[PDB]
Amino acid sequence: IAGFIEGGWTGMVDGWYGYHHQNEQGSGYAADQKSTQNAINGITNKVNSVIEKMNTQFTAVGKEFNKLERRMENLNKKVDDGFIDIWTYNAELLVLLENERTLDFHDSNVKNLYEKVKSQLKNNAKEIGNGCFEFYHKCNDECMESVKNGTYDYPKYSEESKLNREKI
Amino acid sequence: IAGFIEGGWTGMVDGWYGYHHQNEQGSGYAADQKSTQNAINGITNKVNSVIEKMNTQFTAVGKEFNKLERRMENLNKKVDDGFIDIWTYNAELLVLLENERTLDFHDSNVKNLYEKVKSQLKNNAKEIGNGCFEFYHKCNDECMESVKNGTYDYPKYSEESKLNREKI
Amino acid sequence: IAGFIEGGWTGMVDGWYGYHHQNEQGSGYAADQKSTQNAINGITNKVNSVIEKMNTQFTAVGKEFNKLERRMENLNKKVDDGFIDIWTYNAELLVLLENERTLDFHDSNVKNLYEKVKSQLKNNAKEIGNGCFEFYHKCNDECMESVKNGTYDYPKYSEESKLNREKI
Amino acid sequence: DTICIGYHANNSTDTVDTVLEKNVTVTHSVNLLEDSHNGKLCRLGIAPLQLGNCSVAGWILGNPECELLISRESWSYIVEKPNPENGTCYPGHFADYEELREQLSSV
Amino acid sequence: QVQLQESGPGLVKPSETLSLTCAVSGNSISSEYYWAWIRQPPGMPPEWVGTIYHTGNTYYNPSLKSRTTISMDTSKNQFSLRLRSVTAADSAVYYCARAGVTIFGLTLPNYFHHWGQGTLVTVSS
Amino acid sequence: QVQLQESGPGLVKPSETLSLTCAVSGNSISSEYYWAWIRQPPGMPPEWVGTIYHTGNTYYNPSLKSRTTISMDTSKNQFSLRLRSVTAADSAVYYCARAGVTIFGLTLPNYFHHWGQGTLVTVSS
Amino acid sequence: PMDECDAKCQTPQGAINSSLPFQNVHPVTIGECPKYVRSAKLRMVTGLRNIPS
Amino acid sequence: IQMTQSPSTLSASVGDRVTITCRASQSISNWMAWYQQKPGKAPKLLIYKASTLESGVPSRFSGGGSGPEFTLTISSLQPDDSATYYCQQYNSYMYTFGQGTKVEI
Amino acid sequence: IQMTQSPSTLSASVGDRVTITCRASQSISNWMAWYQQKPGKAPKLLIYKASTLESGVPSRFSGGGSGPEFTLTISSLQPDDSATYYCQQYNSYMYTFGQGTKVEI
Amino acid sequence: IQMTQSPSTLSASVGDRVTITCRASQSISNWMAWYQQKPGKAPKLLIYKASTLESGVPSRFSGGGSGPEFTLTISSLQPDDSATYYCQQYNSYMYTFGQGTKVEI
Ligand SMILES: *[C@@H]1O[C@H](CO)[C@@H](O)[C@H](O)[C@H]1NC(C)=O
Ligand SMILES: *[C@@H]1O[C@H](CO)[C@@H](O)[C@H](O)[C@H]1NC(C)=O
Ligand SMILES: *[C@@H]1O[C@H](CO)[C@@H](O)[C@H](O)[C@H]1NC(C)=O
Repeated sequence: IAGFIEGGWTGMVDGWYGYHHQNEQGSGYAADQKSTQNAINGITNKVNSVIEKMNTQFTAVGKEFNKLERRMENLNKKVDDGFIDIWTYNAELLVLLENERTLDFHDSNVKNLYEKVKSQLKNNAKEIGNGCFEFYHKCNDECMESVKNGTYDYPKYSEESKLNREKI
Repeated sequence: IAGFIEGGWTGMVDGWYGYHHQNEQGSGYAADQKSTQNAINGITNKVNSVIEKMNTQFTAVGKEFNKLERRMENLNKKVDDGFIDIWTYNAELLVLLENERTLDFHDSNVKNLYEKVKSQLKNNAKEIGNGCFEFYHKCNDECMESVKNGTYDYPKYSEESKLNREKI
Repeated sequence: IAGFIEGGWTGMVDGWYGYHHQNEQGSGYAADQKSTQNAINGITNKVNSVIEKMNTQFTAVGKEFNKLERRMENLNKKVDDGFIDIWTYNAELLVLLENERTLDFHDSNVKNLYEKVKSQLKNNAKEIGNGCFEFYHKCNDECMESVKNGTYDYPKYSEESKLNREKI
Repeated sequence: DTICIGYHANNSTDTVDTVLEKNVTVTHSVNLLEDSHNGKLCRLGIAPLQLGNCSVAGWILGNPECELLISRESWSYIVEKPNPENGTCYPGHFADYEELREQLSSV
Repeated sequence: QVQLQESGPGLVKPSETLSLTCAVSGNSISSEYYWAWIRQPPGMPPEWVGTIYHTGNTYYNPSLKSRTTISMDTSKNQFSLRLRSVTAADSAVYYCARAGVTIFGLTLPNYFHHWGQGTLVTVSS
Repeated sequence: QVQLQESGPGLVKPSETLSLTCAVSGNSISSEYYWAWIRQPPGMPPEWVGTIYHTGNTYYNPSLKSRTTISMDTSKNQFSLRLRSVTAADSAVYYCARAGVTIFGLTLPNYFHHWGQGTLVTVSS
Repeated sequence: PMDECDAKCQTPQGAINSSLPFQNVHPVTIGECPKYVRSAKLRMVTGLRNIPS
Repeated sequence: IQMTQSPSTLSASVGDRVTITCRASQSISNWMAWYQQKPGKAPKLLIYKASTLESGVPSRFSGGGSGPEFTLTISSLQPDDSATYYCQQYNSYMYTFGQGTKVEI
Repeated sequence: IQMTQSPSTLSASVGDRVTITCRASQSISNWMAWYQQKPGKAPKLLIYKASTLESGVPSRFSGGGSGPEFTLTISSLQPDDSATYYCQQYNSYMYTFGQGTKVEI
Repeated sequence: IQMTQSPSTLSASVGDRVTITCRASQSISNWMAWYQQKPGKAPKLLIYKASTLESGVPSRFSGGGSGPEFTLTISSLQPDDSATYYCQQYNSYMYTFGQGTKVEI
């Protein structure tokens, strides 16, 4: 993505998509393992489908004609040049379109992770805008691990976050 | 979809996308008719464009050569094998990409229906997470039919839902 | 788009996407310049990639055969018809798919602009549904220019909009 | 306390071309085009026929100065010098020579 | 195929209004493009004064916005500039130009593609 | 092309700290991969103890996190384990391994691809 | 020079590892070879956008 | 996270097609790893990502499965296969090993 | 919005490959325009959209760059190139011109 | 939902190209159905989905239109076409029939 999350991370080396928590116990660059392995499986399937679908038989594309058979030579040249033109155009267009699709795929993965986190933190956190969420309660390492895991219990912190939200 | 709505429905046989209301009068698996016929029209157009764009002339792809014309035979074999390779690669890649596009199309239809329902129920209902909305008022069959229709009047139930929302 | 923003604008001649503000000082059809130039660059790249990737060599696709070389004539006819079939099918399918992609691209641009405006106006404005936002404060020409520019300061109008929000 | 959503960035400077943009910096990229060779005539299932200084016309006719390489059994293809100096020692025309070269290219 | 011609008084007394008129031939100024006034002081860079759209929409330079007014004649091809409260700093060459380029059916006001001739306005007595 | 060698005392008295050191050759341990300690009690399955990243990030086994500490030497290729409060249950074979596999330019810590040799630590007096 | 190496395709300058679908080494090949194209590079992106701070 | 590997013990003659099954408590990964530890030596990874073969590993070893269940299969057994086989999974920041499966001729 | 053009003054012989650099305060456009004004005459647009050549303009003029920095390049200079060159940008509803660059043989 | 079918009565000689127009109050479907009821008998569906021909129906019947307006066209009329033609639409959970049109030779 390059929209509401305008900066990539260099200190997160585990996975493609992940988290970053600031806490009274310390900061860190965690990774979201499920999304990055799903993306890796998808990209592996994409590359293998692009490469392995090309099954070719044994052929020799070179022919020799004498000086009284130039219609044959030009027909063979037309066949070869037409095949080269078709393959070149198709390969270039395919690569361009698939690069666009792959970048959109990564965009969708990042956005889906963002909405997945946002759904759990209904109003116990506030969006800041860069891609970040500031809690109204004290999210310790257990709470942060729950948020990254997907089992964040809203009712446990609901009133503690509500009083902070209404304070300001 | 397989994200925030993780389960399909077997008891809804009318359309591809639809609703399910729990009420004091009874439950049921309604269908959203406009979206499912729009999807059916789209898929019909897609399949007909894939199939009917192939216009072929009368041809015989078999030739016979004697034992002194093997350059001709190998040129014809090269033509046939190149055409088969091009068509096989293009057909397989096209089928894969269009299957991805169709699944994304159905995903977009479901999500668009979800946001369409969410916009009408501004804060008269609360999202539960599975794909569902719990009202703060009593939505009878008339109200449910209005919600499925698209003419849900927010101000009519606004204060009745507001007092319930602020109660808890 | 044709969903929650169901009507196009004829009075905005500057760009493809833009704004329309109603104010005590006057109405107008402004344009979002960054989005429309990004879209123009994208469409220019798309058209130039579709057109300019076709590099063709000097060829003459016409041959002449006598009445004792009809196998050669039918082989040449098969080559020509196969090339025409491949190019016709590929061109028609490509045009259809890229038209779908371009319309989705414009839809995504409009939706991204909508969410970009919505993020700045957290709760200082309320969504109306047609695609519009009604402020809880007095947004003069300076404020409107800030909203369109991207530097809308929420805390400046936060309490003035909050009292209006809680009034109704 | 905050938790932020982000994505991976590294120190690579690989560039790729999409359909809406050119020269995009990417984290990784795979080459679908093979642009290199090992410079050696490998085996295509079997070993190719190696004629050296001779041509097909001189080999099949039994050139007197080509008697060394007449022991090879079945092969996969023929390797010939770009301009074989030792072909038909006696000048003449080889009828259907390009057809014979196609017949004998793999036995 | 577009020809623009300016006309106005070359001498203007201080603290009095300043009227210029540009007439266009080969084009309709209430139909398609945008029409702008650009001034240039002696030995300085050009300065955009204002622009009027074919829809009657006017956008002025913020520094000159208070005392400028660009009007159109929907009878014959003419657009006029009325710069009020003129001081010695207004003595400059004035140009009328056509802004707008059409790409993908969209006309963008980015640049001035055709210019007038330039009338020199001197503020003296 | 990566060689790991462990070194430490084979006999450790109870209730005293326990220091081991793994030295690496053919690779730089402050640059690329992750480096872990794995222990195996006699007649039991292997147990992961901890891991240190090439960026200096340490992740420990939750059961042994309180008494464990993994350090790195950014001068020569060495990483050390300091397991405190050692009882008789700590008598086991200890291994140093390299975790990390590179696919699509991304290094994942999933598995241990190269192992050390294994030093047996006996807790007896 | 002829070597005892094994290959699937063969270009008059040297064999090709036929693991990729396309090649631009030479038009005239022999054996099951990738498809010749007139492109200088065909990079397919597998990672995401590189935007370091 | 709990990892269960079956059968605990196994005896099979040379040439038998053997299969070991590993089950994971949580299916957040489609991936599992297989190690072969001979007595007195360190483990040696054979399969990773639940299907990929490590370099230098004989081809008869193979892996399959997904979700909650994965399988390691040896087609043509050899006399040097007598060892303990372990299934391992890295889930979030924890590596969990499964109990071994002894193999005897 | 502030626009800086360098060098302010410049002399070069015929055939020199000359280059003028323009920098914009805000990079909300990838586009810039180049005008060539000769003394006593109105400006004449040469480059627009930061790369596009105006009709009737000699091919030796070229434009490049993006973001914050753009460049105008003349390959084979001519004796009629003595003029003042301006860089201009339209951002929101404002046209900003950069200070000129005089060119002399 | 209100459905209006026009014209109510029709007389036409054999071979005439006749056209019947049906209009729906709400355009939530692009689909309409056509029935041909002969006296004393049950209706027989001819067109569904506003364009599709039912099996066993002669090809001369055709349907077209969308949104609010749909048309049924008979190209080569036959003496057995004397019947009442109905346009029907299913919108949400309701089937609405339009008033018939009588066709006479
Ligand atoms: C983490 O998620 C897993 C997968 O569903 C779940 O079984 C487990 O209870 C969660 N544990 C913690 C500590 O969050
Ligand atoms: C249902 O929607 C239709 C279509 O716009 C509208 O005309 C009608 O009034 C609505 N009726 C009910 C009962 O909701
Ligand atoms: C408009 O946005 C630009 C671009 O970032 C910024 O530099 C500037 O301060 C903003 N100005 C106004 C008046 O909104």
